[PDB]
Amino acid sequence: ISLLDAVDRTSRKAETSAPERVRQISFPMMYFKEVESITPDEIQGVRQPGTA
Amino acid sequence: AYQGFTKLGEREPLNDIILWEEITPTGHSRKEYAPVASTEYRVGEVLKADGSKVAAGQEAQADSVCIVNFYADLQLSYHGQLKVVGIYRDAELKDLLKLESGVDAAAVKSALKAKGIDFVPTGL
Repeated sequence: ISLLDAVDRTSRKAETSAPERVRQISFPMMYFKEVESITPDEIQGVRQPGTA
Repeated sequence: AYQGFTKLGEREPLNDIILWEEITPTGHSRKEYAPVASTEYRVGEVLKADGSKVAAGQEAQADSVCIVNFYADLQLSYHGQLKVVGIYRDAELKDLLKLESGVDAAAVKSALKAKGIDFVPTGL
């Protein structure tokens, strides 16, 4: 928006306003992956901490 | 008085000279000037490009005809507006032109005719 400029009455001149402005955008997003594995060699023979 | 007579003044002409004009919303035949200093404007006088009147010899300029009564000393106008405006494009007007002195009318009218201004014969 802007302020109107004064014009004289007899010379019937006027003012106009600029139109709107519309654009477009897009968004990419991140992907996360996590892998873990359980193998019996990490369970066999191993001792539970805090237990005799 | 001490001369036996006092005149309070002829009334300045009104803006009745316009008969037909383009009625575009922002004004097609109306052009806006800026007063030259100490210059008195009345409706019906032919104006040059730089707001000045057409003198003898320079009939070819003839940019427009005034349609307001501007008063020079107080810098205001017939209707209280800071600018002087004239008809400069295609329109039909009564031939109640005010021409300075020496300015023939045939050359002035021909210059105005090339710009689209037509003069309806008027009569009294």
